[PDB]
Parts: sequence; structure tokens; C-alpha cells
Amino acid sequence: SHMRILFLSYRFNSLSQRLYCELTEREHEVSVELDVHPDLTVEAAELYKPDLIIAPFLKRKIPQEVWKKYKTLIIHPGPPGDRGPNALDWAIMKGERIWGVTLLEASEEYDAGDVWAYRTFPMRFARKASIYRNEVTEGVVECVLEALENFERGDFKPTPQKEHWWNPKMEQELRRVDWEQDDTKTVLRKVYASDSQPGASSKVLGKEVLLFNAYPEEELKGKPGEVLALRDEAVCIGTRDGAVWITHMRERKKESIKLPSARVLGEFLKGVKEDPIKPWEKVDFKTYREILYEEEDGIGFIHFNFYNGAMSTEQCYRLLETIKYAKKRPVKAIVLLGSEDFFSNGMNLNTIENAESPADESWRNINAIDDVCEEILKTPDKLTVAGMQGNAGFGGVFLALTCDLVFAREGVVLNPHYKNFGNLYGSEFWTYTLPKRVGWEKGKEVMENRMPISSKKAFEIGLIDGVFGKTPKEFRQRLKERIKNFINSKDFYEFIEKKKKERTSGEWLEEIQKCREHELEKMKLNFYGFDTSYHIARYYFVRRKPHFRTPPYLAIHRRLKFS
Repeated sequence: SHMRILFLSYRFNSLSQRLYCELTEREHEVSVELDVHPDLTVEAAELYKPDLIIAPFLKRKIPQEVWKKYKTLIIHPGPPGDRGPNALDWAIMKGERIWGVTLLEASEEYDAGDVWAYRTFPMRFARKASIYRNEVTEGVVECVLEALENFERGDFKPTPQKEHWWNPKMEQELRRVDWEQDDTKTVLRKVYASDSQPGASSKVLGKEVLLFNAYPEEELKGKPGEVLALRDEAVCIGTRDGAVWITHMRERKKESIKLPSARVLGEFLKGVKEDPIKPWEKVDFKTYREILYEEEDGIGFIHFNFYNGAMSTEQCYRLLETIKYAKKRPVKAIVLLGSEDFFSNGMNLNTIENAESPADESWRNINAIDDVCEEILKTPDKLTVAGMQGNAGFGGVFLALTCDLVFAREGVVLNPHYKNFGNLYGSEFWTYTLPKRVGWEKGKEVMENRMPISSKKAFEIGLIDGVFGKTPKEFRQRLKERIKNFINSKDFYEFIEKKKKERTSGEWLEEIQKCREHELEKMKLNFYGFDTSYHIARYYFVRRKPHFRTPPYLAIHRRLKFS
């Protein structure tokens, strides 16, 4: 009753990773062929001979010789009959109240195959990636699981399409932000529809950029088109009726790096000064707050909204400062909440690659993230909690594991490994935390494994402490109650006195230092040594270079002993 399934993915992205967990944790075998070349895709199908092919994320036609021979199902992020490559972009730009996803057969005509499954859902006014990672992904899981049952039943007939409409690839003239004709609702709509690819073109300070990650501004006003303010490298720009923050941009030039706005504009920003708001301040108006600290019921909650979960060196220090502020407050627990889209993805490879010496910036970034980790570990008199509302990868996973307790929302996917970025040893105290949670035997096993694992699986194997909630609000609410209940019990004071004993002794303190030394000595080699596979992987990832091979850890069918 177990299927052999082949994924064709342009990139092994968040949706492909979630489907991989859902299918393999039901004891199907999934092999992945990245979309490298049509002849390689033909070979992959003939090698693997799947029962079923699923294309979760595809950027071009599947060769007829594949899908005429192997049942091939295609994910389309629009409701049935919707066709074309930017379904979600158009739904956001048109303001569709209701949207959907459709699982359909490959066909000669684009998006014209018979329908196997579909779901619909109400839209949010939100980033396309947010819709994609939540409503679309959850819709797609449901569709795929349904089609797996249908496939194994045996007499299923898909439903041919009836009405159909075509939306083209959306041109940048459509996305383009005109600061004088566009109110804030319109700017948000265009950036949302273009986030996190391909960005909304615009002219800022007479400079051509792509705009990512917008936020409204009810307070500051100014000339439409002028930079009103700076804040944690985000710029505030006047709109036809208000203002809007733009945290990230990139130069409108091929293979340019997406970066915080201040690092793109550069010396166009002489003179513009900061408008800081410390995360523990309260305001009554909508603005942009990267980090937010809020106290409730004896709990200090640290939200940190780092774009794509990447923590640059400076962002790490802002978080370290907020943690240190929280540890001086009269709270029994401190909770790291990340953002709704990501808990954390470790070091910011984009700021690293953009530095004059990526090696040097990697050294600053990994020491800064370790400093955050070490601050959390050295908290003897408070409960520490990591609350993963969204996915976590690389250092981000292990930042969480420094907390006393780790909880994840349902549907969260973890990537608790580094070697996919060419041989990184990793740090973030993983050599102290992972064996403490799971033992070395089980520990080496998961980090040698290079594939994602669900928060459910992480829970089963003891990597995290619980999974619950379907939405971020529901998760935060149930988390707040679990913590509130604990910090008002005997087990809390027992716990704290035991934790105070451990983390004030010189033994534990030097065991902690020696783990950091060991990890950073290996990380020094990754960064400065003869082997440069980390810097090479970084280059292709950050620059969105296409793949030239599928490595064997993804492609079962490209392995030696493969029979």
C-alpha cells in the first residue's frame, strides 16, 4: 500500500518540503528530480519509474514523453479552470475575495488537464508568500492526500475542465509603484502581490529598484516619493495619502542580491536620520516594528519579524539587546516568537554575500547568533521558551533548541541541518543541545539526514516539546496558556531552583564554552580554509542561479546502488 512517487520541482521549496514530509511520514517513498533539463527529466522518470509524478513547483512544461507515460499531477495555485503562471499574483492584484488551489493532470495545453482535486479558501490581504505558505500549502496537502487515495482505489476518473480563463505572466509595468498616484492600500497590494518574487519595481530617490516587504504607516507623512525616515535599515516612503515602509529592495539588475533597503540605496541616504522605536515601547498607530516586546501574565514575549527568517549580524544584536532587556524584567518566562512566517533561518546569507569579505561577515554573523543563543542558555532564573509559528532552518532550528521548551504550530517544517550549504559544521550550541534532547546516536542520525522533518516528527523523536494550533493566533493563545499554567505551579519553582544550580556552576559554564569553541573552530575552517564549498553554495542560493544537477540525497534515482 506504499507508493513510489517522483517530485519534479524547480527548486526544493517550502511547498515541496512540506509535501515530502506528509508523504514520507505516511511510508511512501518520494524521490526528487530538480528541474534541470528536459532530457534529465525524461531520464529521471525512466530511471525511477514512479507510480505517480507530482510537480509541486514548476516553471516550464514537462516533456510529453514523461507525462504521456507516467501519471503526472501538477499543482496550480488557482481554482479550477484558472490557467497561467501567476495565478496568485493576479488574485492579489485583482483583490479576489475567494481563491483556491487545483491539482490537475499534465496536458499539452498549459494548465488544461483534467482536475483531480481542488480546495478553495478566503483570501487575506497579505504577502503572496504568506498566502502560498499557509492557505495554498494546506490546500495542496489536502488535494495530494486525496489524490493518493483516489490513485490506489483504481477506478478514479478526473473531471475535465469546463469554463477556463487565462491570466498572463504579469509584467513589471503592472507591479510598478507610482508614489504619486498610489495610495498606501495600492502600494501594499502591489508589493504583496510581488513578495517574495519578483518584487515590485519602482523608482526610489531617482533610483530603479525592486520593492519587498511593505508595511503601512499611519503617523509619518511627507512628499509622495520622498524617504521620510530610516529604521533598522527599512525606509519609509510617502504615498499619495500616507506613508509606507519598505524593509528590503534589490537593484533592478540581473543576479543582484535582495538586501535591506539601506544597503541598496547606500549614499542616496546621506542625511536621512533614524526614527528608532525600542521594542518595549508602546504606540497607538500602525508603523514598522521589526522586534516587539510585550508582557502578559508574567510572560515576556519577544516577537522578531526578520524578513525570510534570515538574521543578519545587526539583527542578532537587536534581538540580543531585547533579550537582555527581558531578563531584567519581572517576568517568570521569556518567549521567543519569531514571526508568523518564520521562526528563524539562521544567518543572513544575503548580507553575508554582499559584504566586502563574505568570510568576515560570516564570522561576525555566526558569533552574533551564538551570542543570542548563549544569552538564552545563561538564564538561570527564568523559563525560556521558543514558539515556532513558522518554519525553521539551519541555525534557526538550533536557536530554538537553546530554549528550555520548544513548541511548534501544526504544519511547521524544520530543516535541522547545515550540510545542504556545502559542509557547514554549524554552531548555535547544537553540540550541547541536540544530544541533551535526543542523544548522540539519534542526534547524528537526524543531522546526517539532509531532508526536512515535520514538527510532528520532531515531537515524536523528542526534538521539540509539543505541536498544536492551526493558525498563528491559535498557536500563540494555546502557548500562552500552557506557559501561564506552568509558571503558577510547584513544578516551576522546583525547576528554577534546579536550573539555578546547574547554570551557575563552573562545570556547566565551561562545558558551554567548550561547545562554542569546538563549533567555532570548525566553522572557522568552513569560512577561511581550503574547502570553499560553503561560499560557492551561498553564491548560487543568494543569486537565484539555476540548478545544474540534482544531488543524490534528493534524487534516489541518481544513486549508485539504485535498483
